[PDB]
Amino acid sequence: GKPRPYSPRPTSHPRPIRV
Amino acid sequence: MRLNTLSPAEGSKKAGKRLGRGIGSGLGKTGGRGHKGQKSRSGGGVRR
Amino acid sequence: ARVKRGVIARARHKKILKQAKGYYGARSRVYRVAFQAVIKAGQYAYRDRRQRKRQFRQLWIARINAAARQNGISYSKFINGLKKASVEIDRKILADIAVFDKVAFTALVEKAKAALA
Amino acid sequence: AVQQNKPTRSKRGMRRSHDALTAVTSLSVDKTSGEKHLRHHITADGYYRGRKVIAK
Amino acid sequence: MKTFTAKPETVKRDWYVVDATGKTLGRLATELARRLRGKHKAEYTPHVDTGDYIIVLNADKVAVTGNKRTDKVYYHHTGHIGGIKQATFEEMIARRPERVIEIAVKGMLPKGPLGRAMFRKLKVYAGNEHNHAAQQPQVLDI
Amino acid sequence: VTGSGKKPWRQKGTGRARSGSIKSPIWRSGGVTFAARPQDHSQKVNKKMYRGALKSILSELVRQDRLIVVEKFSVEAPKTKLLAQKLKDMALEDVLIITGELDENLFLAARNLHKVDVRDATGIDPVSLIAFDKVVMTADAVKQVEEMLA
Amino acid sequence: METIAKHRHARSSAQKVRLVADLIRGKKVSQALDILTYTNKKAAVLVKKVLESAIANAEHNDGADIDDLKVTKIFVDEGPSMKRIMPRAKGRADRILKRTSHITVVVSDR
Amino acid sequence: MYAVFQSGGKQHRVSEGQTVRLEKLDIATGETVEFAEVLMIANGEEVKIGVPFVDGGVIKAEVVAHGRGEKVKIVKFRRRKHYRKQQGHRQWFTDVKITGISA
RNA sequence: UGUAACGGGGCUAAACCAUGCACCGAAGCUGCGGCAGCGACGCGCGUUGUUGGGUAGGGGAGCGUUCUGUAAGCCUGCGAAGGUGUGCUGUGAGGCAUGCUGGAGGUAUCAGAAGUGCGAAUGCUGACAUAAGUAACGAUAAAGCGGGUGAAAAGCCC
RNA sequence: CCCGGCGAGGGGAGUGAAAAAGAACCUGAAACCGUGUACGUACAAGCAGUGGGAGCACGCUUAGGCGUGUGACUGCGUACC
Ligand SMILES: *[C@H]1O[C@H](CO)[C@H](O)[C@H](O)[C@H]1NC(C)=O
Ligand SMILES: [Mg+2]
Ligand SMILES: [Mg+2]
Ligand SMILES: [Mg+2]
Ligand SMILES: [Mg+2]
Ligand SMILES: [Mg+2]
Ligand SMILES: [Mg+2]
Ligand SMILES: [Mg+2]
Ligand SMILES: [Mg+2]
Ligand SMILES: [Mg+2]
Ligand SMILES: [Mg+2]
Ligand SMILES: [Mg+2]
Ligand SMILES: [Mg+2]
Ligand SMILES: [Mg+2]
Ligand SMILES: [Mg+2]
Ligand SMILES: [Mg+2]
Ligand SMILES: [Mg+2]
Ligand SMILES: [Mg+2]
Ligand SMILES: [Mg+2]
Ligand SMILES: [Mg+2]
Ligand SMILES: [Mg+2]
Ligand SMILES: [Mg+2]
Ligand SMILES: [Mg+2]
Ligand SMILES: [Mg+2]
Ligand SMILES: [Mg+2]
Ligand SMILES: [Mg+2]
Ligand SMILES: [Mg+2]
Ligand SMILES: [Mg+2]
Ligand SMILES: [Mg+2]
Ligand SMILES: [Mg+2]
Ligand SMILES: [Mg+2]
Ligand SMILES: [Mg+2]
Ligand SMILES: [Mg+2]
Ligand SMILES: [Mg+2]
Ligand SMILES: [Mg+2]
Ligand SMILES: [Mg+2]
Ligand SMILES: [Mg+2]
Ligand SMILES: [Mg+2]
Ligand SMILES: [Mg+2]
Ligand SMILES: [Mg+2]
Ligand SMILES: [Mg+2]
Ligand SMILES: [Mg+2]
Ligand SMILES: [Mg+2]
Repeated sequence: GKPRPYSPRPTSHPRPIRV
Repeated sequence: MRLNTLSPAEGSKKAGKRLGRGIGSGLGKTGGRGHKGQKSRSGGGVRR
Repeated sequence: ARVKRGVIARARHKKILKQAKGYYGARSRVYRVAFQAVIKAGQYAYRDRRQRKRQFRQLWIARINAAARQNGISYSKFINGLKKASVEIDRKILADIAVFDKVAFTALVEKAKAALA
Repeated sequence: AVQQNKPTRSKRGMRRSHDALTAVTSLSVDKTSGEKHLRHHITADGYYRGRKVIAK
Repeated sequence: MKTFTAKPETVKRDWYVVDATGKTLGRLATELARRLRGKHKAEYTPHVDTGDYIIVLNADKVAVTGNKRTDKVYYHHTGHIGGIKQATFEEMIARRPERVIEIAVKGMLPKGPLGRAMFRKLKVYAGNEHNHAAQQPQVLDI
Repeated sequence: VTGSGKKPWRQKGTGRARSGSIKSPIWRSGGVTFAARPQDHSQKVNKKMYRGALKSILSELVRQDRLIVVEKFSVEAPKTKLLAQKLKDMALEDVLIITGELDENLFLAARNLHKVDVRDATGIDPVSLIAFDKVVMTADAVKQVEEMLA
Repeated sequence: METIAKHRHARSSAQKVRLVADLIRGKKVSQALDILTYTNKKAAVLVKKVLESAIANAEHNDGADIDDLKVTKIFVDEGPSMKRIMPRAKGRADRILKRTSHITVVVSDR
Repeated sequence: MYAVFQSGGKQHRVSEGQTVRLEKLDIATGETVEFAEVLMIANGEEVKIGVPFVDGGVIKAEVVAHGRGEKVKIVKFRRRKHYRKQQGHRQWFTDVKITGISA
């Protein structure tokens, strides 16, 4: 089995923006 | 004539389709619905 | 009428695991990996019942070529000779006699030359 | 960085081929008491090279 | 009955000495490669080394046709980036004359363990003398 | 299934298979995909197809010599020992008795004998005319069955 | 004639104890004790107490000497793991396994 | 001494006393079979090469056993095409015992 | 990035053109044995012709599982189910026998009914791997020694 | 009763039809982890099999082939959904 997932937590880096 | 010597008439009791029970059965995976589109979906199909 | 799958599922997995004995790592222990290995073993087996007939004829011809050249004739001409002499002894037997009875093979080669000359 | 494929029990074994402990080559025997001891170390009762150096 | 297979503990390996003097390189190499594998014996088995030991004498006097003496180029890469080295046939004959027969034969032998084992039975020499009198090598005209 | 309609975790970002209900049939403790309801398993049997079936069965019982015909079949008092004795005299153990008037004494006397059953001509069923080895019908019973089948 | 001593549910991973268990496999009990006495491992203490128990069992129960005995079979099986929660950064939890071992030592004259 | 004869669309090199496994013959177990088409007969030094059937060449054999060979699993598999087929095969054999070889 | 524009070796033919005869070469064709579909033809059984790559998909026929009747029967402590080996057997799903384990259930046949078959769904729950004996042991205010207690003391007590 | 810290744990003894029913207890599958034995493996390149196949070990019911395990070497061969 798998534990209940966590709510969002702080992220170290911004996702790169490709545009 | 006993309760374990009574057979139905030949062809009177045809075995119903069972979809999605393996390759061998011939109704495996897609279950005779084909690939994608409205008609492959649960409750899928246009009105009369 | 609820049906538990345990006994039947166990029997099926064991049957595949039994056919996967001798295979490396997960291929002899892990059903998912073993199943793929037994199917592929089957595919190869079916393919190699045909290749076996090719490989053995290839081996027989190589040996006949060798034992014919020792007697002073090529394979190509030797078989042509035998067919003109109306000799129907097949390559499996020719190859067998080339190894085990070199006197009898020399006799076949002599009949080959006679049919050509 | 992390594995793309689960390393085998075989590969695990091979990495641990250098993990084996080395047993003490041999124990020295004091000349007076007669006790076995680590070479260049005092005995359990407190002897070193036949001399009583520490009391108990 | 099952087809005969040679056994690598009951096979007859014979010693032959060949003079390469004026012999075309490739046309010699094919015969060597044919007699190292075992393709000339009725007992031939692709998975067994049934071939003969061949001593090749006078490898420095091997012949090539056309302008191959100056123009044939042997390339090897050292493994270091930019490490593509080349020697002409004449440079190979001047420096390491044994390698020209060995390279030519190695390329005509099966690739893999058995092929490498077959090559081990080829004893190439530059001069007219070998050290294998003990093995009583028979003369083989190729 | 008892539980909330709360979406277990957010649709996207967690890295887990999207979940909508803790009651999903895919889940342990979840619903049964096609949960059974109470059913009526009863079938329609055409009157003529029922009567034609009994006629076929009763006709087989004659040819297999499983139907025994007697003028009268009763016992003295409601005692199982009396009927048991009468059945080891008439030479049958497993038997279905059809009688004109459902005599209370004969009914009570065959109640604790599991291989023996006692009914009236109107109370015959197709399964009981096949299940039992022998069928012992009174003269009156045959004159009630005929008139009921025709 | 074989005598068995076990330390079941021993607090140590089977990996760590096995290092020490490979030092005395097939040795004489006297030659095994010394080795364990000067092996600087927690597992050396655990396994020494099982070997000493094995010897005691072989002297009291299965009437034998302390001179002829050898460590004939030694093996360490993975015992039940105790599950503990370790708090990591950003309110995330890891599941620590405190691994236990079953330490078996067999001694015999043969 | 050995002879070469064609049976069951194959050829067999055989000597007196040998048991030979052939493709099924419609013959009873114990009854003898006369292979009349012998391709070669070799008596050490003297060798009789036939063109294509030896004059007076005959191999007398005794039918010692009919049977089914080792089970072979025929597996057919078309990856990604939802197609799999499996079939078992056991090929009939007749063990003959070569009683005499006459030319 | 490295020969890198014959697959390679090598080739002055082992190249090219013409001519000829050999041979090799496929799951094609033939031979031998076996199975199945369909149509002829005689009486379910023979002979004969022909066919049998296959996704979506249509048609046909089966295997096994749990439950109901048959069954107050039949098998079973002289060992049931389940587990685990082995041998045999069928075209397949499968079947049968039996050693060991197990210690009380099982169930023929012919019918009847389905929660009836799992490798995938970033499926669900539990268990267990991997990385790995790796990272880390939470403020760089800091310890040292003697004695004590104890199975054991860097950490406890003095 | 014995080893151990007046431990944990275990070995005897005894109970029981059974303790490999010892309470972490009916059965006790699989992944996973070990110990022992046989064979292979330190000049060798890739879906790890398959066709061919030597050698070695073991067991037999011709003293002989056959059965089992292993698989040097070699042809072919880029998982599944
Ligand atoms: C982490 O990513 C989130 C989006 O998921 C935000 O962009 C946030 O600002 C990011 N933080 C950093 C430090 O880049
Ligand atoms: Mg899961
Ligand atoms: Mg289809
Ligand atoms: Mg789809
Ligand atoms: Mg589409
Ligand atoms: Mg569609
Ligand atoms: Mg919907
Ligand atoms: Mg149930
Ligand atoms: Mg296994
Ligand atoms: Mg990837
Ligand atoms: Mg290490
Ligand atoms: Mg190749
Ligand atoms: Mg529920
Ligand atoms: Mg009505
Ligand atoms: Mg917090
Ligand atoms: Mg360049
Ligand atoms: Mg041809
Ligand atoms: Mg072919
Ligand atoms: Mg064909
Ligand atoms: Mg076809
Ligand atoms: Mg088809
Ligand atoms: Mg049950
Ligand atoms: Mg039943
Ligand atoms: Mg289901
Ligand atoms: Mg599963
Ligand atoms: Mg699937
Ligand atoms: Mg983990
Ligand atoms: Mg690391
Ligand atoms: Mg580090
Ligand atoms: Mg660190
Ligand atoms: Mg701290
Ligand atoms: Mg101190
Ligand atoms: Mg302590
Ligand atoms: Mg401190
Ligand atoms: Mg202080
Ligand atoms: Mg105790
Ligand atoms: Mg019980
Ligand atoms: Mg238990
Ligand atoms: Mg297990
Ligand atoms: Mg080596
Ligand atoms: Mg090398
Ligand atoms: Mg490698
Ligand atoms: Mg390949």
